[PDB]
Amino acid sequence: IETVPVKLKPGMDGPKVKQWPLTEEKIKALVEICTEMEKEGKISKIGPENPYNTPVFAIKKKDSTKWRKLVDFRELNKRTQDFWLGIPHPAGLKKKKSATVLDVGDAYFSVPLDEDFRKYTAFTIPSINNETPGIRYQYNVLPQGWKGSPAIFQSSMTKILEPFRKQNPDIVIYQYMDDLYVGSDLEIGQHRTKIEELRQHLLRWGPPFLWMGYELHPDKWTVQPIVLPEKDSWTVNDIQKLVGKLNWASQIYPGIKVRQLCKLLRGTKALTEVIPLTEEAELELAENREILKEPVHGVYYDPSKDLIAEIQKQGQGQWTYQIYQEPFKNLKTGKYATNDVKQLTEAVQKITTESIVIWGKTPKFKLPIQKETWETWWTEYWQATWIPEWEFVNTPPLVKLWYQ
Amino acid sequence: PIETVPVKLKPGMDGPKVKQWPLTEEKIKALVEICTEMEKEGKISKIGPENPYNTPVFAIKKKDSTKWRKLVDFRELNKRTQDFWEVQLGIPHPAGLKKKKSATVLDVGDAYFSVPLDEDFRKYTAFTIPSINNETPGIRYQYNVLPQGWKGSPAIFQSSMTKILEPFRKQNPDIVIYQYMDDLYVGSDLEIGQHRTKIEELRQHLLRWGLTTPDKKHQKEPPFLWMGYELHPDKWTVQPIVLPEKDSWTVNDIQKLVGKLNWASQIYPGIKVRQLCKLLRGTKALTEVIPLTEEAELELAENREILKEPVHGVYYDPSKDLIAEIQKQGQGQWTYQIYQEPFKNLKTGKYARMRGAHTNDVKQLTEAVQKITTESIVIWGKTPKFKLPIQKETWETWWTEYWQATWIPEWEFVNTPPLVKLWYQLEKEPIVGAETFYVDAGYVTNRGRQKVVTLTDTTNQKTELQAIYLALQDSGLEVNIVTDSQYALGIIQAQPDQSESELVNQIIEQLIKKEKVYLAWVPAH
Ligand SMILES: CC(C)=CCOc1cc(NC(=S)c2ccoc2C)ccc1Cl
Repeated sequence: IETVPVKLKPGMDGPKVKQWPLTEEKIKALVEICTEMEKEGKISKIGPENPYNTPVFAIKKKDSTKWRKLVDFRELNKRTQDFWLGIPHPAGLKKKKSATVLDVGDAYFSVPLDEDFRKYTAFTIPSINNETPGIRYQYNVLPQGWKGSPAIFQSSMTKILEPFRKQNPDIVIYQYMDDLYVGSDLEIGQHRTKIEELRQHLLRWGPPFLWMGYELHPDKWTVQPIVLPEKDSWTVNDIQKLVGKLNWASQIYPGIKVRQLCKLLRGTKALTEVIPLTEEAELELAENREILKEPVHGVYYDPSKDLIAEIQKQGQGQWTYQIYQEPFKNLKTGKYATNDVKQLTEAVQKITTESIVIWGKTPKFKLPIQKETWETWWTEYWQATWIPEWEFVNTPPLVKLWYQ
Repeated sequence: PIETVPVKLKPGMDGPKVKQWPLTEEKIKALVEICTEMEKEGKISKIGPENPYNTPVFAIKKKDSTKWRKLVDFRELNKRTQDFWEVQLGIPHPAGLKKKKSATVLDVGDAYFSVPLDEDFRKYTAFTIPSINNETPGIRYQYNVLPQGWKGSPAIFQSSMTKILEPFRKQNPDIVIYQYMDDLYVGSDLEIGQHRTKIEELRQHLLRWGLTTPDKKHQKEPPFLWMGYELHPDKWTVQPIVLPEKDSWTVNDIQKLVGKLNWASQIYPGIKVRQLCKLLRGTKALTEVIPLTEEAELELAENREILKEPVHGVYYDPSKDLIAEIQKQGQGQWTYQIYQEPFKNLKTGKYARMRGAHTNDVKQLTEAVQKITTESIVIWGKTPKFKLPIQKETWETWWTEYWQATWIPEWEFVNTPPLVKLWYQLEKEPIVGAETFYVDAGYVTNRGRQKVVTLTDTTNQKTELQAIYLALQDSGLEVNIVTDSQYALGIIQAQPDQSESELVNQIIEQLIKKEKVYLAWVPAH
């Protein structure tokens, strides 16, 4: 065929990312996988004259006994030239009742990759205990997970989807990297069939389900407003916890007043000493309570800014997240309810999927876990075909107190 | 022969153009002899004045012979040569290997010199042999093979060796080869002769591509001293470790010792360097002599005995499970040993890493578990079953309430004191009929009591902890403490049991003593 010349952002060089240690199981998997991709020429072994490197992982397919090879092309995509016709984000997707995700990465393996770019796709299969060189490869076809691949296949893609799109324009179809987000409002039963049909309508040209194969439901997604304790009697402690949370939240909703509540806190009373609430204080709480019933006004999403996400471990298998771009200016806030890591990763993928669906981009996460732990286990529970960017942090015991 | 690896200089750079230093008529003669032999062997080729490049060359006589050796300085070319994929930067840790009936190391003579160089790159490898008599000008050459001393030689060689070795490896899965620079290590479970036989097939296969190696007569035999180890076909150990009997020790001596002592830890259980390390405090020069403390000589002496008796780690049996066992060797000190057969140690080790100024044993033991896990995946590609001196109840209680996410593989509680526990827990709700202290350096209570102590040399954060300390100090067996310091709060809410700060340890002390403690935060002004 004809390969479309791709270039790195000006002046930039290729990635030389370290490969994180893999378990024999995952290593055995990747070997099996790559050996066949080689026979079929999707990949080729490389020489020492290639200094670049990208991390590969093996993850499980949900409801499939097969392994998926996952290449962390995050640094590569970052150094890859932007693309200059786009298929913008259908705001209509978030509203749809049901949405299913399909892995269409196999499509890319039918398009050749510009011979001069191939070197940058180098990745390595590590060897246990370094007893062997480590199998080195590079791509010849468009690789799954590279930002270029969807772009370069856009044409060939719109083509195969014009018929279903007009023969079924009640369905919204969004593509993001290796994923295809199919949305509708049909009955969950109708949905599954219209879906299956697109599967073969795709098989016709040359898609196992994603996110448990399972369903999604963007209509039922809502913000987790800041809440206050609604209790019988109010003790001194209760009130301090109250004022503290209030004060904190005042920075967002400046309409919150604490004056009357802070007045019940005069004197050095016994923390357990119950305090009946005055009339003024009673109205004050109520007003504050009204103000919090909804997300602060004025917060709009800026396509030119990063989408940030923070997660908090609440306990009992419960987490709290917030997606914003500017401090205190949340675009969204949510909740999520095995082991700590498994949960967290399911949550991350969940929040990412939402970001994609709502804005069409992945968030930059802040996780409450040590790097080595994450690096160690994330691939054991991961199922997405994309990888959000992430960093690690030390959650301040107060912020957690202020959520959920 | 071997497929050439295409090479290029770094973008926007030209080949080396550096003058040949002046040489002795003696050294010129030497080089010419050496270079002619090389040309006769095809390693290099005379070139025309068409080539503007040049890399210096000089003559050296290595330690033992009145014969001459040739050296070419490629510093410049190397600064100009493209980067390559890293040569094996990772190496096999002995405990990772599987034992073999026979092991054999094959030194690969004239490694690089047996591998062609990218035609298009040879031109940059140009050097010159000055002429003895002036009006009669010098010999120009370029390399045809991997130049010893060149940037890509190691990588390109490793690379080639692998392709060469592949076939053989396939026709001989019953054989294991570890490439390492110029040596080639080969193990098998073949009977002695059977093994010594294949060793000879190999050599042939290598010789097939010109690569030469030492004969059975002249080969190096196990144990293999490699990277500070002593490798036997069935067991391993760190090479020999002898401790000095000096009566006068300098910071430097002590540093070397602790360092060697550190090394040993991966195999000699119970080595301790805490007391030695202490000797380095306040030191002013590498040559400063520090006198040993009663406690430091005990340690040295104790270690000396440990090292006297050799120990040997066994190899990895991929058919059996991995068990990791961890013990608290002291505050901040943890020891572990990974074995498959009871006490049949593959490896052992310590852990002192204190992550954060404050911590508790549950947090640290957990981190220990992570370090071990990371280590294992690197060596055996799987995680070991853990034998831990902590009860799930304890673990779960801490886990469940800590803000950070954490996860420990499959572990089994082991009643091997000391057992790790939480020396205390903050009440989840304010305590009734327990006095309430409002601290800000001083406190005020619901019962009228107060103390406004004024500290000196104290930091802003350190003053906060003091108040709390005061409150704790003076209060009864149950206290309610109210602070506005989000710092102190986090510290204590983390429930440390050990700290670098004395102050913090004093409080912890108070905390362990109390019956119930409820700590709460409130906004300042
Ligand atoms: C790292 C190194 C010097 C290895 C050679 O020494 C030995 C290695 C093994 N066992 C293995 S699995 C083996 C044999 C060749 O290469 C490997 C990786 C056993 C005993 C010794 Cl003495």
